[PDB]
Amino acid sequence: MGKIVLIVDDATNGREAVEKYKELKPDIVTMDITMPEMNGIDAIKEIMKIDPNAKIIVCSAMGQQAMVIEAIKAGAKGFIVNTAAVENPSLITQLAQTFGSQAVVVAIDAKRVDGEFMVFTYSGKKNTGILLRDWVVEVEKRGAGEILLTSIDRDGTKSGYDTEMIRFVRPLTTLPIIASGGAGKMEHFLEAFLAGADAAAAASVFHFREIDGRELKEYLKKHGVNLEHHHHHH
Repeated sequence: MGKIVLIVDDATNGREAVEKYKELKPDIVTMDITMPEMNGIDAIKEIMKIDPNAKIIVCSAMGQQAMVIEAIKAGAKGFIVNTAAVENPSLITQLAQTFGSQAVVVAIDAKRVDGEFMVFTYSGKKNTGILLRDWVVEVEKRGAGEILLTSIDRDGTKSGYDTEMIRFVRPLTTLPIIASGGAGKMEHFLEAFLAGADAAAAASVFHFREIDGRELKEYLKKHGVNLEHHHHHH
């Protein structure tokens, strides 16, 4: 509702992402480290210095346990899994028990196929056959901290978030839902929140100067949408 999430993939330099955090100033930042060449953990240190109270999330490659450890040392609070967690749900349960359920994020890239919601793995390239309904229920029971609802059909459209998928997922989970895909203008953000999303992620709209970060924050304020906190300005 009132949280902004920035997505920095391996294709963007860590220095660039840090500069964006200064101007935009989001609440949550997701950075990819599966390609060490980009100095992912180095950027994580930069985010902490600018705002040590930020929620940093790190995406690790399947099988890099020590990589997850380093990301935590950098000040990360949460870490993400996708195809690995789906193939072996036991990993999600173990991760919650060890570092706290709130630190494990289960990401699901989904599409509408055969008249039912179906999960896709491998960056949404290949269908698994697992139903979106059944997977979401399992993720909650496993102790997943949060769930990332990604719409592959809407990704890159920039014509509004997949409000259909958002509403459909909401009744099956009591976790925070991070909606990703379709974000092109301020109107799309407001729609996604009404659909029951807890936070909205956007990367393209910022890098290409499509939406103004500061004006976006003002928009949410005007509608009376904010988290339970105390405001003090002079």
